[PDB]
Formats: sequence, structure tokens, C-alpha cells
Amino acid sequence: HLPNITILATGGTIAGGGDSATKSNYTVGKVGVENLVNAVPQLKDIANVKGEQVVNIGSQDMNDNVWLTLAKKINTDCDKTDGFVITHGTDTMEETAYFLDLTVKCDKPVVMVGAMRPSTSMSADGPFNLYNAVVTAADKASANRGVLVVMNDTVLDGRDVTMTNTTDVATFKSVNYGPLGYIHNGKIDYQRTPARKHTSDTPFDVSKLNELPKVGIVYNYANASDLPAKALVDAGYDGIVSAGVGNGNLYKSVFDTLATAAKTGTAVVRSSRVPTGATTQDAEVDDAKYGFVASGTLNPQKARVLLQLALTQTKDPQQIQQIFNQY
Amino acid sequence: HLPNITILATGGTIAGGGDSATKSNYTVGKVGVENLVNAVPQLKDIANVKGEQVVNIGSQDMNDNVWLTLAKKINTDCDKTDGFVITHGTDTMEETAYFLDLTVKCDKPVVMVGAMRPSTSMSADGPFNLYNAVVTAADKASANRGVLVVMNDTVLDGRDVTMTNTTDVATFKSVNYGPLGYIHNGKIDYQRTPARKHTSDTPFDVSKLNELPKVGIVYNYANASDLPAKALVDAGYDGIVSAGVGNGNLYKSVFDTLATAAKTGTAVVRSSRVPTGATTQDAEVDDAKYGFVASGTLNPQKARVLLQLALTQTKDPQQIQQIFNQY
Amino acid sequence: HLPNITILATGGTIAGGGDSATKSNYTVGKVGVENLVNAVPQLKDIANVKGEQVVNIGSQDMNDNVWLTLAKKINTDCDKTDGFVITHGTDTMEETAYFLDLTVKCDKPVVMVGAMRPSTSMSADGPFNLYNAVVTAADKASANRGVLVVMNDTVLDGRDVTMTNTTDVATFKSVNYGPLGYIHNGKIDYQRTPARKHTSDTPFDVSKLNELPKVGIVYNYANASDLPAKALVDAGYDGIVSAGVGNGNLYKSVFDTLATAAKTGTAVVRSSRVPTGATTQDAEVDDAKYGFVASGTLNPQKARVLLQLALTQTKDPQQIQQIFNQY
Amino acid sequence: HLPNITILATGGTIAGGGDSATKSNYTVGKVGVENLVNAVPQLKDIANVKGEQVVNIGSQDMNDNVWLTLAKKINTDCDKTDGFVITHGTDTMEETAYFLDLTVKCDKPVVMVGAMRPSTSMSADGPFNLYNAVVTAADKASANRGVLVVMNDTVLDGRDVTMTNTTDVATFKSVNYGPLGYIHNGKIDYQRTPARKHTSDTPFDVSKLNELPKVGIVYNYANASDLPAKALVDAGYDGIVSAGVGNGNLYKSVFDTLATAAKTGTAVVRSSRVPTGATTQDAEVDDAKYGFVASGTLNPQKARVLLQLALTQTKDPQQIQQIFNQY
Ligand SMILES: N[C@@H](CC(=O)O)C(=O)O
Ligand SMILES: N[C@@H](CC(=O)O)C(=O)O
Repeated sequence: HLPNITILATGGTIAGGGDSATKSNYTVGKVGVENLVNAVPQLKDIANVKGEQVVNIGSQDMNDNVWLTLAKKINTDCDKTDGFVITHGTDTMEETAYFLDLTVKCDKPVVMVGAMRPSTSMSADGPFNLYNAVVTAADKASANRGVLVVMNDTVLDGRDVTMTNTTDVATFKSVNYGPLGYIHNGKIDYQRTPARKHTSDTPFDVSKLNELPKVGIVYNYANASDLPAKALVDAGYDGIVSAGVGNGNLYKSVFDTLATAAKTGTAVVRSSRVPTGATTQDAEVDDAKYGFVASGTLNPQKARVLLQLALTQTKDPQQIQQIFNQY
Repeated sequence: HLPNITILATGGTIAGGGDSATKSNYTVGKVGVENLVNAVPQLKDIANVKGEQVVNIGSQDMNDNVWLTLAKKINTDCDKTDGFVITHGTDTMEETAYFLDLTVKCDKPVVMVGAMRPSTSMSADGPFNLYNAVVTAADKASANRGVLVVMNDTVLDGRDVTMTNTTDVATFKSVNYGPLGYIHNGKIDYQRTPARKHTSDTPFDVSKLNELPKVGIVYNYANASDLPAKALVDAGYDGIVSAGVGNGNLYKSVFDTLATAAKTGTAVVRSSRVPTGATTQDAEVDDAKYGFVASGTLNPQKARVLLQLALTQTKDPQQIQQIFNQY
Repeated sequence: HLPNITILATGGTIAGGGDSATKSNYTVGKVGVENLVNAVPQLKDIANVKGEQVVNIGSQDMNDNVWLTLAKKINTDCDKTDGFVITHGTDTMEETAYFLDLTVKCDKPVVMVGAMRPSTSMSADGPFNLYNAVVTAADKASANRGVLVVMNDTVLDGRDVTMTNTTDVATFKSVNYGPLGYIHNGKIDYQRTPARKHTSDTPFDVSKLNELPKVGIVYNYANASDLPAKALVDAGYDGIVSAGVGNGNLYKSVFDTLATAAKTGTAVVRSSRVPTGATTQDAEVDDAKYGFVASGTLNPQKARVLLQLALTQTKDPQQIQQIFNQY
Repeated sequence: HLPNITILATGGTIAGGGDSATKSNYTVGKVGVENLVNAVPQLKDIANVKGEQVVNIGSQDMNDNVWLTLAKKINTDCDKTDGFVITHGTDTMEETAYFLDLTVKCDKPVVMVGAMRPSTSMSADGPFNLYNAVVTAADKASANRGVLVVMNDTVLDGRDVTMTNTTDVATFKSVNYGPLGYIHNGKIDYQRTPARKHTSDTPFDVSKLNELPKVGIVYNYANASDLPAKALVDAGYDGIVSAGVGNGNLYKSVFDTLATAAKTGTAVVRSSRVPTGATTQDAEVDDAKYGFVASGTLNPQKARVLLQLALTQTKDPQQIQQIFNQY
């Protein structure tokens, strides 16, 4: 009758609690996986669920080590289950989802979910999000779509999905290309699938890696200090992502530091602090002249994911641009 | 019998050009204020326009010296004109508009305007933008609303307005509280005004300042380096704004560096990389314990503006939090 | 000492139920106001609540009689309570809210609330919505803002608020002018108030009315039948609202019928089926010539509310247009 | 070595003019196809353009006869050109686009385009809109995606695309599933394609039809008259689409009239006035019990298109539901 679904838990508000149902204060990742699952008894109606705790952190402390652990656990356990759900904080779910989207080689459903309200709160969103994530992970139509995020009755691809609001339960949106499908009464009408290459159609293989190249992010604004970019350069960072103003534009002092870094081997990706649309070529910056790479619709944090992985294969800026055009 | 409107030009793509109407490439600041005005002769039908070129730069290079020049100029010439229009780049127009919103003591109309397509482009947006900006600055109903941005037939308050898309003509949106008015056929239906204190209702007086407090911005993401934050501390920054994940949260190592900076005198404001919603008190971070200030709906670059101005009066976190609750 | 808040219950999904927490099927009309109050014991911490069941219906069956009951009851009982919450279906909440916004003379807080998920749903939104609505009604800052809708942690004015999505908990938005305030941890930051005249600043007085003028709505689209329009004219309707295409345009057949209906004393308002933006004058329809009124930002169902009240005082198109310009 | 592109002109503002650059008044369908092409000399860099005038109307007067003309012309001429662009009014572009999406059996690019500003107006959108539409028609990657709409640098599928704002140049959005691609510097990065069946994958064949089944639309609101519904049933309409309240709900007297109509043969689809989201099954309305069909994400004007074409083939409500599940 029912699919075997593995829940890999990482913490987040979905496993987090406070002293009151009406007070906003909470602490993240106190609740273990077994307690989350038992708190939604209806999951037994749609899946045989096995829970495993990988870590128990707030996703604001998410890191490369947890990413390597998840990618390897999924790639190892692919043939032992029918699909995966990862419980995770909201704050960096959009980064973990895109990392997994590029490094998981299982094309069974892999679904991430979180909660914007603590499990102890009035009208807690976590129970029904988990229910719907398992509905998604259990649906054979979810296979081959890449890694997914299921939040607020919506299935979102891992590349485009991002947090649009600090607090709203409806915060996760695919702000450039839209969602893949909507969940109603336990059924999904998929109308889209991401054309960017994911999972088994990428060359990225972290099976034998215990660390990732070092990539930092710098912000642009009026009168922006070069000290952030200089500090990453002085530490020998492999790459730097610019959170540019407008269409990936650089403050004078930041342009100058990043131009000199790119000349000496630092991979430099222009992204934007602006929440939708592409950082394009052919605007005000001659990328080929400086050795810069344009991020396209990848926001800074998503550009960092792809750049880190691109640096596992190449330091050539032409080849990194080709990777930013395909993944 | 028409109003006297002064145009203060600072450059931007509105004044910019490329070598083809169809290709996207361009350079800012190729067109001076007199050519810009003369190219829109319909302005003569609604105002008597005088143009002064204040600077000629891309707004990616906007800085404190241009802010101080603009505030002092508008404050000095308030009694000589009926209204102001400031032509500016799009990329940091939301920063400049908020600075002027807090330091301009002239409650006559002050309206900022730019363009997403260069002046040479097919279907250039600059002309009708500039026209709508003068309509707005000529409308007696625009006075006392604080500094405004006029873009795509819409009147936006300087505090909430932000660039939502890298390339779209419709990019400027007041994403939290909505616009003030819509322009149709040179008439505005104003249904809103900003409740936060602006212009003559703020204590910020830059009339005798030649420099502003040093405030930098650090980005949060998975595995974030503390190095950028350490570099700003080590340089003696007066303040640091954090572009937090989710509801203004910080990666572990950034948290530890900013907690220590706040303890030892650095002003620290938690904002969010998330494009809409407040960074709130009473969530995961005990602000009162660390001496941190929560930015509310101010995005990192806007939080920087207010923190620079707060630091001209106080270094006390309870008093900076009061400022972030009123302006 | 906690404020006295009266809940006037009308039914809705918030008082709706189905057979299962996970199945989407539900019914309304079954569940009493004391059950909603019991789902939210935390109410006792913020107010002295008294519940009255006025009717128990799905708001898809909302009607003139319920509106008149509600306005008269709020106006009679104003000096007996400190604020009102109205529990109501989602589907026509934007119509009731605007009727009450025009007809209520009580300037104490009047807050409507519903739920997008039935009370029986996993992660039901009704409990926290109702809590936040009582917060809003208890907030002295909520007085003098007109009639409010509180949904998904957001305070929305009764004029601009509309249901944007069929199923999403985040459906309610003030799509043209934006919300008034956001609610976090039981506190509101109000940054806006509606400039259009409401409540005690309107001349609409239904205290002695037992019915309202008959006003119907016709839809425009390719090849539209004039029959719906001709049926309302033939039944001697007092007014017709057109849900126009684009900027309130009319299919040729519908134009002809409405042009005739206006000449024989039917009031005709052009609104739009487009969900945001004004139906303007000075576009493709000469309203003055035909005796039509342009709805501005009022959508068809909101235009019907103001037209019905306009017709309690005048049948003159110029006077109705002025009313559509002020309320 | 350029593609041959045929422009089929139907009228619209994009061919429309007013008495000034600066007043909003205009009349639609003045200029001819040859004047439109000559305004955009740049088209010669990207295509060999041939224009034909099919009609010269405001799209507010679009009708079944124009739709049958357009479908047959495209189907006959498919082998004579590399791609089609259709110039059209904005108001009903979303209807013609979906009709052609179901009935066109040419899988070469078919692209619709319009303009929200008059050709004579300052910063007219029409010229760069046509340029971009010809870019899209000439892109071999546009084939096999169904009939497209190109507006504001965006490629939108003919099923989801809708006019979201009355006046904004950015009005056209695919509000449920998002755009297919974005156009920058005359290039398109496609990242999506519609999964719903279109063009050569639909059984709809209009090649021999001179008429379409009669399908009318009724609007729901508080106190809705049943008289529009009764007028269509008395005229012996083949189908009726309900613009329902919320999730496709009906006012009681409309429900009763349409339940009776459905039992006696009339095909009834529940759609929604709400601008986004699906009208679902398994909510408050037992569709199978009344013989009703749920429209899904199809809005009322889009639901009419598909119900007209379904009625060319079947009047069985079960089979019509299957059609609403597949196209
Ligand atoms: N800070 C928490 C927030 C939550 O999950 O809503 C996290 O990302 O783990
Ligand atoms: N009424 C015009 C509107 C426009 O095209 O902007 C039309 O659809 O023909």
C-alpha cells in the first residue's frame, strides 16, 4: 500500500519551542525527529516514515559540514527508501535546498520543509507543512524534478525558491519562475519542472570531499567599505560573491578590490541584493575584461553555492560562467 | 501661472546612453541637466523648470559627500522654489531618498526620479518618469509627505520604497506599506502618507556636518566568515548593520564577533537580507542583553542611513532603538 | 484591567468543520461563537470577551439584511463595549468590511476576521487570526482607522482589502495602497491610515433602512452576452456595476445596453475585472457623455457597496462620481 | 540569413493614438500594420517581417469570429513562415491567447503582443514590446511551448497569463505558475514550459467551425441576483461559467438556478472572481452531486474559452471535468 519515506532532521523552528502559544520568543531544535513525527499521527496514513536526526541546529548556523553529510547520506541511502523529507530551519533552507539540488544523485523525491511558527504556537504551520512534504515525497510525479521545498501548500524548486518575508507563513516563493505545483486535499497538480540541470545531470560529486572551497559574500551600498572584500582576499578565499546594487553593480572601492582579486586568481561572481531578476552581462560591467562571472537569477547566497561547487572542478572564469549558464 | 520647480541632477541611467537603441549596454552620465530637461518640452506645460547639475555619477558610486551636498542645497534653496526633483541612478535611489527624508527640513515637494532604460533605448522610460516627477513636485498635495520617489506612474515614500527587480521598469515598490498615490493624466489620488517622522519632525541636522559616522554592512548566509565583521571592528567603525537570515538572525561566528563589538562600544543593528517584513525584537535574539538594535522594516542599506544619523546624536543602544521605533 | 471586546459571529470557515484534519471537505453553519472562544483560551489574557451569534452562514450567502443588522447593532452597542470583532467568512469579507466602513458611526475599533482553513484542519489559521483580531480591537491605536480586517498577522483597511488567492492563508492583501500595520507578539506598528472618508465622516445612515437600492454586477469578456445587463434593466435595478476588461472597458453589446440604461435613470459604474489599479476617467470611455461613473480602485463588488449607498441619497451621475471620488 | 516572421494585426492601443504625448485619452485601432512595422526599423536586424491586417478593433470588442479567423489563418499559413506575431489589444489578450493555445496546430512560435500606452504617448511601450515579440517569434527555442504573450521583457504562456493591473506597463503576469523566460539584450533564457496540453496535443479542431457554443459568465457577490443566470438559461446557452466568491462558491439563488440548469443539460463550470489560485474540488461544493465542473486555475474568461471548445466535443460533465484536468 504505502511508500517508505525517510525523514532526515536538522533542527529549525519546526522542531523549536517557546514558553507560550501567544508570545513570539522561541529556541530552535530542542525537539527530536521521533517527537516531530509522533506529533503528526496522520503521516502513518500516507507513508511508512523512518526518522533519523542528522543534527539539531537553527539553520542560521547551517554550514558546509552539514551539507556534505546530507548529500552523502541521501546518495548512500537512495536505494533503501522511496523518498526523503529534510526538516530544516527556514532562514537558510533556500541555500541547503540548492546545494542538495546540485549534489544529490538520487532522482527519487527529496523534499525540504520547515515552519515559520514554533511548534508550541497557536496555529503552528509545522504539522501541516510536514504532512504536505510527506505527501510530496510520496508522490511518484515528484521524482526527477530536482530537490524541492514544500511550504504553505506549494511545491517550489530548490534553485528559484527563496524567503520573501521575515515572518509570514507564506514567505517561500519561487520569485523568478514560479512554483512547480500546488497541494490540495493530499494531491498535487504539477504544471512545471525546472529546466536548469540538477541532481544526476550535474558533474558535481562531493562523495569524496570533506570540505568545500571558501566563498564569502560582500554587500554593496552607498559609500561601501572595501574592508569586507579585502578581509576575504587576505584570508586566501577561493571565491567572492558580490551582493551588487541594481543589476549587479559594484561600489567604486569594492569594484577596485574585486578587479585586483580576480586578476590574481580569486573567482568573482556578480549577484544582486535586489530580490528578483537576473544579474546580466551586457549592462554596465564588462565581465570578460575583469574576469568576473554574472550570476543570472541566482541571489548572493545561491551564487555562493554554485560557485563553491564550480571551484571543485575549475578556477577558469570562462568555465565558471558556462557553469552559471547551465546549473 | 505655473509652479517654479528646481531639478537637481546627480547622473544615473536617466542621464545615460549606449550606442544602439536595442542593445542593453550603457554608460551613466552622458547627458547634462539642460539637455535632459530640453528633451522633454511638455515640462513647460506644468512648471517653470530650472536645472542644476550637482554631480554626474552612477548611483552605484553614491556616497556620504553627495548626501550632505544634496541636503544642505535643498535646505538652503527651499525658500527660492516651489518644489524639487532630483534625477538619480536607480541602484541606490532608495538610500538617498531615505537620507534626504530624514535630513531635509523643506516640507515643499521633494521628488526623486530615475530610469531603468538608458535615454538612447527604444521605449525609454526616463522621459515620462521625469514628466510624472515634475507633476508630483508641482502638486501642492505632495507637500508634508516627506521625500518621495516617483517611478512608473507611482508616488512612493522615501522610507519604504525599494528596488524589487534588477531590470524591470516597474522595479520600485513600497514593499511593506504600499505606495502613497497613483498618477493618471497628470493628476494624483493620494490615499496614504507615511506615519514615521520625516523632514522637519526629525532631530537630524547635517547643516554643519562634513562627514557622517562610519557604518558598514555584513551579509549572513550558511558557513558565513566573521572576517568582514572583524575588519570593520578593527577599523573603528561607529556602527555595523547585519543583513541577517530570516528574522534578522546571525551565523554563529558573526553573532560572536558582533556581540563583542556591541559590548565594547560598536553600535549593532540587526536587519535582514529578506526583502520584505520587519526584523523584530522578541524572536530568537535577546537584543537588550547584547546591546543590539532591531531594524524593523528597514532593510540593511536603509538601516545604515538611520544608524549613521542616530550616531550623530547618541551611541546608547536603548536610545538608538527608540530612534528605530520613531523614524 | 483588560478591555471589553464583543465578538459578533456571522459564521464562516472560521466556524466551519469537516470529517478529518487532513481532508479538505468542509461545511459552515454548524459551530457556535462559544466554540471559537474555547479554541483560544489565551483571549482571557488580553480582553474580557463576550460572544453573540448574529447569524451562522457561509459568507457566499451574505446579503443586505445581514449588513443592516450588523451596522445597526455596532451603532446601538458602541457605548456598551470597548471594541468589536466580527467573525465572518472569507469569500465576501471584503464587501461586508467596506459596507461597515461606510455605515458604522462607532469610531472604536471594529475588526473583521476569518480563516482560510476550517476549525478542524491541521494547522488551522482561525485560532491565531482570532487572537490577533482581538489584539487589534483592544489596541487604542486601532480607533479612528475605519473598519479593519485582520488576517495573517496583518491589519488591513476595509476599503482596499481583497481576497487575492482562492486557498492561501495569506490571501487578504490591500493590493493598491498596502496594509495599515503588522502584528508581532501582540503589538502593532501602524504606519498608515486610509485617507478616503469612512465611518462618522460619511453621510450614509442606514439606522432607519430595512432594504438597500438594488445593484447588480455584469462581467465583460470576448463575445459577452448583453442578456445579464438587459435582465437587470428589465427588473428595474437601481444600479449596475460593470466588471470591465482592462481599464473598465465594455464589450460593444454591454456598452449599448448600459448607455440606454443610464438615459432611463439606472446608475452605471464602470469598475474592472482586473484585480489591481483604478478604472480611470479620461481613458477610452467618455463617462460625462454617457452618464457613467468611474469606480477608481474599487473592484466591482466594492463599487456595488458604494453605489447602493450613493443611491440612498442621489441618482445624479455627477453627484455619484463625486461620492466615488471621496469615499 | 534571418527568419521570416508574419505579423497578424487585430488593432489595440499598440496601433492606437490620442491628441497628445501627455494626456491619457486615446482611441484604439487607427494605425495600420505597415505604419506599426515602419515605427520599428530595428526589426530588420532580427527578422524578415511581413504584415497582414486581420481586423482593426479594441480588444474590448474581441469575439468568436475574430478567434476562428485567427486560428484558421495560422493553421493554413504555418508552412509559409518561420513564426507569427499577433498585435492585439491588452484588455482581452489573455482570452485570445488561450483560445489560440488550444486550437493552433502550428508548433512554430506564435507570440501575442500589445501596449498599455498609446503609440503617441511619451515613453510608449509598443515599440520595444513589438521588437521583443519579434525576438521571441524568431527564437527557435520558442517552438513547442504553446501560444505565448510577450510583454515587459517577459515570455508568458497563453494559459496562465493575465492582466493584473488596469494601467501599468508591467500588468501581464502568469500569476499562478510564473513566466517561461525573460528577454535581455534580445536573448531569452527559457527555464520553464507549460505541462498542460496545447496546440497539436489537443483534440480541439476549429478548421470547419463558423460558430462556437454559447458560454456566458455570471458574477457572484453578496445578495447576487439570479437574473443574469436565468437570462442565459432562458436564452438556451450551452454553458455558463460562474465567477464565484472565494474558492468558486455561489450565492444561494445563483447556486439554485445553476444546479437546476446543470440537471437539464446546461454545462456549468465553477471558476472564481479571485485573481489567483485554483477553484478546487473537495471544498464546500459536491461537484459530482450537482453535475458541476471545477475550473482549476482557469479564471472565468479562460474557463469560458475551454468550456466552449469542450462543448464542440461533449456535454457530459464527467468528460468536461477530464478536459479541465488536461488542458
Ligand atoms: N532561525 C530558525 C527559524 C525557523 O526555522 O522559522 C531557523 O532557521 O532554524
Ligand atoms: N482598449 C485597448 C487597451 C490597450 O490595448 O492598451 C485594447 O485592448 O484594445
